Amino acid sequence: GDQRFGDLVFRQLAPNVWQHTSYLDMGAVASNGLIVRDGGRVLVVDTAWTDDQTAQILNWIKQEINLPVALAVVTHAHQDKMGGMDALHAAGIATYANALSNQLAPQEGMVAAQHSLTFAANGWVEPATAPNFGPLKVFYPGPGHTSDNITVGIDGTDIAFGGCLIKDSKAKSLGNLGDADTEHYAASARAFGAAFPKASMIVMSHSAPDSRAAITHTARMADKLR
Ligand SMILES: [Au+]
Ligand SMILES: [Au+]
Ligand SMILES: [Au+]
Repeated sequence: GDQRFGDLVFRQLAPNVWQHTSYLDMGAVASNGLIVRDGGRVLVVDTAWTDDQTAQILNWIKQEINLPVALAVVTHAHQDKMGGMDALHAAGIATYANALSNQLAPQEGMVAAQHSLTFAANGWVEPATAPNFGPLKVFYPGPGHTSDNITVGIDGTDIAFGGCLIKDSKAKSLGNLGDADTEHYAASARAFGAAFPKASMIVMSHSAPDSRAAITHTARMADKLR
């Protein structure tokens, strides 16, 4: 079910949803994002690690979907999620991130997105800051992998994207905690689960999609950090 296109891998998850995967030698580390077809347009969640890889995402979209990319949202200011911002801006694609991601971007070595999302006290995106997001339902679960990490449900499907906050249920660790909030991580993981309570396919940055057990297993590992 995987399609190789250049050095990237694309996998269809639902009629209008694909997972994009790019690799960086750190051996090679995979990072996943999403592509969503919404009527006559395409929406992207996360860049690839690099500008060149992100340009290949746009090329794959042109070939396999052939609809314009209306916007991209990136889920925190680290290289695996935001390293390819320049390719999006070069193509004239409107980009969105948590306001905090944009504020942190220079210190993290990332190019800021063009637009900033803000959030209610319950974590839901303020809709005026998510214009024409279509099926993308953005939720800020609280600090976890980073203080700025956001998550995205795909309305009309069984899919929710946890980004780097959620690890699969076979994970032995919580990955890179160098920028993490170890106090609040567990509650943030549980908040993601409660925000998308009917999602059955959990997509994440560094594992293949998993069931909801990924959320609970992650939260229970994060319980041990306190
Ligand atoms: Au990260
Ligand atoms: Au950092
Ligand atoms: Au990551």
